[PDB]
Amino acid sequence: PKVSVLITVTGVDQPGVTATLFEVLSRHGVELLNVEQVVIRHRLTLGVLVCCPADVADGPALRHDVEAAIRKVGLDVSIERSDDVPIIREPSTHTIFVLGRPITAAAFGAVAREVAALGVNIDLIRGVSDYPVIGLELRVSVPPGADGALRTALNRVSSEEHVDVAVEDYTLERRAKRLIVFDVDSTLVQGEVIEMLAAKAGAEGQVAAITDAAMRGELDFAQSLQQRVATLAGLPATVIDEVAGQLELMPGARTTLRTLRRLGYACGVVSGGFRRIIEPLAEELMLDYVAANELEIVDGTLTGRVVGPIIDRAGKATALREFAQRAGVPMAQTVAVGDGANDIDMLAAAGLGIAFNAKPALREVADASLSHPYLDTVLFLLGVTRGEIEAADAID
Amino acid sequence: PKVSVLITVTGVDQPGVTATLFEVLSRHGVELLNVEQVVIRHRLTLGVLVCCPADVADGPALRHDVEAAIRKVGLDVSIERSDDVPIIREPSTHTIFVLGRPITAAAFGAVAREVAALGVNIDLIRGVSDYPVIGLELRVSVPPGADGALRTALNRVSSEEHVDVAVEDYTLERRAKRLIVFDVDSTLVQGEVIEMLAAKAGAEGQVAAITDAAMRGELDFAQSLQQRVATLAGLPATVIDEVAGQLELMPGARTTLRTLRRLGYACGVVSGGFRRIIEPLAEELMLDYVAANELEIVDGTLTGRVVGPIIDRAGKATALREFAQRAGVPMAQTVAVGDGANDIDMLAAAGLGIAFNAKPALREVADASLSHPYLDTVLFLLGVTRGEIEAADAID
Ligand SMILES: [Mg+2]
Ligand SMILES: [Mg+2]
Repeated sequence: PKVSVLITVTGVDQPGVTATLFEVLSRHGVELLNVEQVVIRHRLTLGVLVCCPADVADGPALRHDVEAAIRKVGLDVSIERSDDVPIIREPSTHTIFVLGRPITAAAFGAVAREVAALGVNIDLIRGVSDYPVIGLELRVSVPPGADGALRTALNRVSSEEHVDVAVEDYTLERRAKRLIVFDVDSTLVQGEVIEMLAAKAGAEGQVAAITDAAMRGELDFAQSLQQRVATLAGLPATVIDEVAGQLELMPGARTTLRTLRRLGYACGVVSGGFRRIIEPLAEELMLDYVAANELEIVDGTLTGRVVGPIIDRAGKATALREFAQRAGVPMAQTVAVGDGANDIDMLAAAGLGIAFNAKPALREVADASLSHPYLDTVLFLLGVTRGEIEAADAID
Repeated sequence: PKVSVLITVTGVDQPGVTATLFEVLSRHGVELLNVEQVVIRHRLTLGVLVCCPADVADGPALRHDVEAAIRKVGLDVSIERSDDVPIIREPSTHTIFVLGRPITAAAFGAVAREVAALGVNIDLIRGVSDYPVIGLELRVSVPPGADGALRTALNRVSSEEHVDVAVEDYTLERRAKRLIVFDVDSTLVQGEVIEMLAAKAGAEGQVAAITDAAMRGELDFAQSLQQRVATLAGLPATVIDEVAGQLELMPGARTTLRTLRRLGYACGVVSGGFRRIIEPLAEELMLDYVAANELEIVDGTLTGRVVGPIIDRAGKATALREFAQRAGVPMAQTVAVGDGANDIDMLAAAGLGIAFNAKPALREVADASLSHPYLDTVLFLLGVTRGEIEAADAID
């Protein structure tokens, strides 16, 4: 080891190639500086960087020994002086997730096009899921200052080509995500509980109308809440237990929460909804934190008011901050998932803010958006694969 | 998309290949099922699995369009019906770390040999460090029930070929490690504080002798502690502050702790040593938990006793369990790092037990061993790379 040599093996993968190459190398005076190997669709690449004595690199003995052993079995091999060559590759700066059902070639092509345009190198591509959505990951190296430009390009691509596209910082700190919060209505839970309550008063129509306006950001949250809850005035509080029982989880929600617990996540919900409905479900799903509003009840009857203070847009963010503090988790390591303008400050406050089948106003400011009715696609954005999830679930 | 096709591109890497391939594919009716791409030492492999109409896969139009575009620029491409082909690869079951200074080809060759013998498939190899030690990772798929056999083979290889070799479960749960404890003397800190104390009494020699015996497991811990501390009887308690100031961290310790905090680890020390020495240093290093013994002091003078109960071998384990409980971390997600037989139950109790420049008795039962005087090599065993550490440190 005075000078360095690079050995590169390619061809149709076969058993024992790796061991054969190094058993051959061991017969010379060779120390390893770096090894890289993968098989993709039965294509092997094995790159080995060694430093051997000056005496050895000058020698066709090493060359012949390697060339003969590799070519004999049917693969190809190259061998060259390195010296100027980098020993270990630098980490990727970002990772890009592409989800779709389907992901067209045109879509992915548009992603690649935008990436290359900004002088972004693609370091790796792999699949992260084949179900319930096709999911692909590109780890990339982005030129400094170009990432803002990159997110913009890819947002345009996402809207035009019908795929979800998320860009995330791939640094150590930023991917040690430890805490997550979900909005409840239309996020963790299907539908709007307040509409289910309003149905019992025969007011479902107007309340659905206002809820939709409020989640689009057209109405101030607090006022929209007071007005909608007013429509409940008179209902017996028994109605809370009924609606609570009719609640169905978002598809994939159980898988999501279960996988997140496996990963050691602190988990919570932040809702402008009602705690008597949310806390039963939260306890059962074994959550770590709840923040919700509260219905005023007099004589076992709903008054049509909520008990202040009212969790509003700023309030959600404040609750995440609070939760993160109780939990000892920096904001950069928090995740928030919501569907409404109700959620904008919570998503913004989060290290990673995820819009889930969301109104435009939320999508507009979210770190990432998800457009299929499967909450587990959240897991793909947290660096988890379908196979990993299924593997862990198989062991029970 | 009625049937599936596999497109595989190989050759010397060039800019815009990825985008070119998909721009070409977009002109046909093609949806993506899976994409995999890497460049190793300028060798590109791009494997793309698509489902195109039955009408299209029968067509030399797609074939010619792809073959022409790829071959024009100098790369090679194959195209074949798949159908029977798996869409996304399953996760690796284990990962193997190889550290050495140097790592000979013979060493690595022996690792590969043992791996292939047990019918273990190598899914990936990469470098994880080039400094202060050469570090390589092999993600592998191990046949069920063969892992015990694998750890044994590789332990033999490790001892015979002069490299550290660790086998770890590569499951979701088992690599979401969230809590770590260090032994202090000869682990986080250089040397044995008790010998530094004994030097002040002119007893360094005998105390060094007993400490060595005790860390090899030849002497019961509690008795070895009482006897050694007895030799301090009479020293003024001022001696505590002096020795404390002479304490030097193990090389790489600051990097280790700093990186672990970036990763959101709960961090602590469990020592049979003395809290008046350890707690000052622990506070400064901003640790989350300390367990230590305590020197008995009368009239500002050491009595030569310790204040019971005495943290012993079982005691260390008990402290880790306690810490894990305060922290809300399951034992499978805990890490312990020690050098002595003093540490055997703590290492055993830990999800990942790491022996650091350790006596044989500790190495014998450890999940993994490390033989170079660099504490940061712990980070490599936790799935961190040198480049990642340097990257995060560069941003300050
Ligand atoms: Mg909502
Ligand atoms: Mg020790």
